[PDB]
Order: sequence, then structure tokens, then C-alpha cells
Amino acid sequence: SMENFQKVEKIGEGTYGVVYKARNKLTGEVVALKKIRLDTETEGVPSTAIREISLLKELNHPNIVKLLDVIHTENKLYLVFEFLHQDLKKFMDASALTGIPLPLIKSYLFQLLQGLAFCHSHRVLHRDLKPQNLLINTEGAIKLADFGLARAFGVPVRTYTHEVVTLWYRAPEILLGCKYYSTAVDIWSLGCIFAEMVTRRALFPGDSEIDQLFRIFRTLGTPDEVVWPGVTSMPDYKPSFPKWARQDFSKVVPPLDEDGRSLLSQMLHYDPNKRISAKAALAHPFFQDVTKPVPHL
Amino acid sequence: HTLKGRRLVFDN
Amino acid sequence: NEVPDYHEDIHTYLREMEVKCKPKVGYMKKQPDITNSMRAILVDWLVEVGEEYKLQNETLHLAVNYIDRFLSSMSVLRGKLQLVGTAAMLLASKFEEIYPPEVAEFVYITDDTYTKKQVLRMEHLVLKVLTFDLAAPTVNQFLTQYFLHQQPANCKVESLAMFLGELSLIDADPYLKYLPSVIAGAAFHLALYTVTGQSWPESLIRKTGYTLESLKPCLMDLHQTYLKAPQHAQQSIREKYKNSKYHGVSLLNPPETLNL
Ligand SMILES: Nc1ncnc2c1ncn2[C@@H]1O[C@H](COP(=O)(O)OP(=O)(O)OP(=O)(O)O)[C@@H](O)[C@H]1O
Repeated sequence: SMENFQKVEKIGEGTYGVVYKARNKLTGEVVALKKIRLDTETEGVPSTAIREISLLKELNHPNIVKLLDVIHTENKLYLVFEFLHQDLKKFMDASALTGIPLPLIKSYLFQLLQGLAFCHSHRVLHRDLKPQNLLINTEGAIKLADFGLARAFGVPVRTYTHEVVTLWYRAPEILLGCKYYSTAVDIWSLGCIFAEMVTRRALFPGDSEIDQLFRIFRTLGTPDEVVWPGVTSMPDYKPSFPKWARQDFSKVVPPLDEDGRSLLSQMLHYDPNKRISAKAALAHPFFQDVTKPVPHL
Repeated sequence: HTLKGRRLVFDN
Repeated sequence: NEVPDYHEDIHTYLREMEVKCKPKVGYMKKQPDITNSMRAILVDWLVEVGEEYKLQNETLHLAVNYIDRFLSSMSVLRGKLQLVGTAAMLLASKFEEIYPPEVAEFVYITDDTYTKKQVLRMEHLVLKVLTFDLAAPTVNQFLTQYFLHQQPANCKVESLAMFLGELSLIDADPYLKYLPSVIAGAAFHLALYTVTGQSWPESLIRKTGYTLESLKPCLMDLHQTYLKAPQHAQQSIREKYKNSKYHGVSLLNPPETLNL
């Protein structure tokens, strides 16, 4: 069933499996092939794959990576995606010294918010937004990718898996062990990514859960019951936490203008039930002058 | 286990 | 409590999808070997399995969805019906659960009727037939939305609505005739009426477009199912809902009339 694909190069590997750049021998279409070995765990098709495939089939949108095919072939399962030039992390690293022009940062953020709002409006949590999982093309598009850690959520939510989101992008309600989390976790991640596009460095690069929390608290103040009702009764909240004052928010990402700082502040709001939605963010004045610039690759 | 294994029987 | 930012969008989406993810209403008449009675025995057993493994009610509902869709296009002999159900429950568990039981557990719970190989091959076949479209709307998904419209929330009403929605899973005739959002509506109203004497709230007419009049056919069926539940051949849901987790709601006396 894979006869018509020519592998061009291995572009990734992890415990999950392997990802190749490949081309369709008959049509010329370039694809990304994610190969899952089924004879490795012998628990059948992994949950991650079941979720990723089922949920992507319901997420057809210009800012979400397209799933083109699934070939469930003996001892292997291949997911066939559209191929995009590179990920956001690689792009930022290549721009470590020049930086990314504001119109492009803005376009990227607007696009990401469009794709995320679509996910949320289709009851999907992404739960692993980070620059490595955002794919760009040469034409100025950015797309959400890597839905292996996603899940369909309910209204209202139940308790879901606690071991979610890469540490640097993980929301405080997760770190503090809240019984429930929802769409706000993805907005937190996207706020962190917005900041990182402006600086090309991670906003909160902690090396443990407590180092991560203390970093956040030093940047945004240690939250109290006024800013976040319930915070002091959260399972992993500790009365010993130092109580850092909240610095001027303009200092968080100094280059952001009034509108950019306004939107970021709303993305990084502590109380998840007051943190801005992706939907609402689309109407923020920051996007009044949004365009679709082409990246310099 | 509390529930023991069971082969379901489907009579006419 | 939870900010309702996406609640309407999601409701709308689920209403679209429940029409697409619906099995074929008359499928059983085209099955040469299995019947609605055999399906009932299968679903009742899946109730037990979910209790044994402390699975979510959502997981049960999903598995039933998968089974009915599978049997809508695939003829199955009675000796393989439990294999279909077991693979369905495995898949639902992988989709929905934080910690799904391992495949060896699914083999065990059949008394080794099928091998691990068979269960895994059936998993592949179910995925193929359902074209990996596992994110189906359920009665449970609509119920949890409806519960947000209680005045005030009542644990007994929730548990009793859950019980009645679950009873619908057992009996393909009549319940295949109704959409998940409709059964959830009938279940919620019947629960409210039984416990508090309240009726389907005006806020839910606004939300759903359903009225008592539109819910009446399903409500009449569900009321009869409720009245007859202690005599039904299948009892696992009744037993389940006698327990303290569900406030013993299956022990409540059903209303003899709904005064519709
Ligand atoms: N649809 C796609 N088109 C093009 N490239 C892709 C696609 N999906 C994934 N990739 C690439 O495959 C590689 C995957 O690498 P790998 O899974 O080892 O970890 P990573 O994604 O680089 O980093 P992280 O572990 O932080 O996610 C990346 O280089 C990524 O850019």
C-alpha cells in the first residue's frame, strides 16, 4: 500500500515513531509520512493515533495541517500529511539575530488564533502548542500541527490527563493541579508563543515545575484570591510560595506596543475563566492592520 | 476481578 | 462555573454530527443471524464491563455507537457479535479514557473466547469500516449540556437522567428511531419530573428548539421503558444505578403518569 511513495528523507523520530519527507511517484505530490510500528507495543492502534486521525478528519481549515490519507498496513500505520516547508522554531532560530518583522508576527498570530478558534468550536483541545508544532510555508501561511496529544472535550469538561503541554508552554492551572482545565490552556500556550516570536526566546524556560511556576510568578506576580479566586485552595498551591509583586506588564515583552501588550495580557490572564478566547481575540484592535506578508526563508 | 470472564450465549 | 464561550458553537456542531454519525435505523432486519435481543444481551454485558474497569459512561455510549454503525454495514454471525463489541469497547476506551484497560483485559473479560490476535484484527476492521470516525456525539454529551440548565442542580435528577439515557442503549427498537439530542431531552425531562415535579425548562427550548410536544414520541417510549424496567430481561443498568454513586436512583418509583 506504500508502493507509490518514494521516501526522500527522515525528518524526525521519537518514541511515537518516525516522520519522513516523501513524494507520490504518480502525482509528484510531496507529503510528510508519519510511520507507527504496531508490533512494538502490541496494544493495537495507539490512543494517540486514534485521537489524532479522528479529530483531524473533523478539522478541515486553512490553518490546520491537512491529513491526506491513512494506510493501516499489516504491522504499520502510516498517516499521510501535506508537507510544509518548516516549523516555527527553525524559522525563529534562523532569525535569532534579525528577528521577525511585526507584520509577519501579527499575521502568524492571527492565523494561529483562526485555527485554534476552529479547534475549540469543534470541541478539540490541542494541548501541545509550541513552535516546533507550528508549520509554515513559503507563501505566508502557518498551521497548527501535531495533534497526537489532542482530545475531544465535553460541555462542561471532566477531569482529563494531567500530564499535558510541554513544560515551557504549560498553563498555571495545570501546574497547580486544578481538577478541570479546558480551552484556556491552549490560549496560554499561544500567548507564550506570541511573546517568543517577538524575542525569539522562550518566555518561561523553567527546568522543573516549581522553577516554571516561580518564573511565571516573577513575571506576572504571584496570584492571590483577588486576581484568581480559588487559587490558594488549588491542589498543588502551597502557602509557602513567595508572593512576588506584579511588575509593569510593559516589561514582559518590551517591544510590544499598546495593542500588542493589551492582547498578550489577556492571553496570559491567570484566571482561566477570564482569559481571552481565540474567537474574541480575532476582534482585538492589534489585528486592525493585519496583512499576509511572505516570510524570508 | 469481580466480574469473571464470560462467553456470551446467543440462543434463538 | 466554566465560561460558556464555545458552548453554543459546540452544541451546533454536535447537532450537525449526530445526523452524520447515526447508524441505519432498520439495519437489524437485514442481519441474517443476529437480532435486537442479542444486541441487548451484548450491550447489557458492556455495562458490566464498564463497571468492572471503572470506565466512563461516555465510553459505554461511544462503544454502542460504534457497534450500531458497524452492524449497519457488516453482516455478523452470532458467534462473532461479542468480538465486535469487545473491539468497540477497546476503541471507545482508547478514545475516551485517561487509562484504557490493556488488550489482555479485553481478552480476559470474554473468558478467552477470542485471542488477542483476533481482538486486534477486529479493532483494525472496525476502524476500517467506521473510516476512523470515532468522535461521535452521544446521549451523554447532550445530557451534560442540559444539566447546566437546572434550577438549581440536583444530583438525583442528573443520576436519573443518566440512568434513563443508558436504558435507551439496550433497546434498538424503539431507540434507534431517535437522535441522541432527543433521547437526552426526554431523559432529562422525565428525570426532572420524577424527582422535582419540574418540566423541560424554557431555557432549553431556547437552546435546542425542542419542546415537550416535539419530545413527546420519545418521552412516551422512555416512560414505558422506565415503567417496565424492573421486568426487562437485561438488568445491569438497574443494578448499577442502585448504588450510592448514583444515589440509588433506579430504586425510585417512576411516575405513573406524565400529565402531557
Ligand atoms: N506536515 C509536515 N510537513 C513538514 N514537516 C513536518 C510535518 N510534520 C512534522 N514535520 C517535521 O518533522 C520533524 C519532527 O521531529 P520530531 O518529531 O523528532 O520532534 P520535533 O517536532 O522536531 O520537536 P518536538 O519534539 O519539540 O516536537 C520536524 O522537523 C518537523 O518540522
